[PDB]
Amino acid sequence: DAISLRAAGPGDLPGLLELYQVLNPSDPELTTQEAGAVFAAMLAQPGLTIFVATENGKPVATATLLIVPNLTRAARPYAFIENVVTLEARRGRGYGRTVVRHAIETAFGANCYKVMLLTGRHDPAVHAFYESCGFVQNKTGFQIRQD
Amino acid sequence: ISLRAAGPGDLPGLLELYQVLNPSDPELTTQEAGAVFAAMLAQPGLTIFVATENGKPVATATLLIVPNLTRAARPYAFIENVVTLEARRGRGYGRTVVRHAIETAFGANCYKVMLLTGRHDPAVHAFYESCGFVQNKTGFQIRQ
Repeated sequence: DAISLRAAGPGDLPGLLELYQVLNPSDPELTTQEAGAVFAAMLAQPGLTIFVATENGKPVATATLLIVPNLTRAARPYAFIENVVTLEARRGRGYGRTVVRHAIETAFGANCYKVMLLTGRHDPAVHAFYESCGFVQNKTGFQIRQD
Repeated sequence: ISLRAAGPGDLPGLLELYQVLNPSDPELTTQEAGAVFAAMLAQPGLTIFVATENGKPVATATLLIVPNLTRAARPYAFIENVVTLEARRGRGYGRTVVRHAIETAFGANCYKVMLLTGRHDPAVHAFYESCGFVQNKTGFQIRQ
């Protein structure tokens, strides 16, 4: 079909790399070959799913869901959502909302008690976008980085 | 005072710690509950760290190292479920376990280590700043 939503798989790597280049324009442009080993590890990782929205078969948005086993809250898992990206060039078409909301729904279907997300974006429009996906800005994020 | 990854025997001690963390949570055996603990021990990239005092787990933090394609395909990490037994707080156990988790992540070439905590909690935020964390990510959550 013309518009779809699915988990990523083998052949999706080139398209995903293009999205991640949009996400971080200063990142080096990894080739499909350079990225193959980590992509395979991701596909093999228990509880990790990369979701894509596609338009005419091209990935146009993505979000990664991480479901984590857990002993708190009646031993119910929790989840994070990471590396969400959409395109300039598809702004306001809803593909980001589709993929993030799908990831949330997938986590809740897996009995996660909460889904969390951290964003470093300065842009209030990004924050509003996450609220429109059902997130509430009621947690405080912390980060430490290294070179 | 020793830092190590959790193992099969640590379930009661971890359950006690998690009960301290969330006093409202329903109790768990052993099992239950042994099934999930088994899943966590089996989960790739996940480590439950404990600080032990003469054998007994007195503090814990969970490290999640996640494979990733951005930033030249460097991994990143989350830290979760950080707690120290009340009687042992202020002795540096919590700081030590958190710092150990950060160092483990950085040793695996993670470019960042992140965590989410409750809003407007001055003691907790000062604690994380004291471990080297910067409050420069905006946190979102949805619950069911």
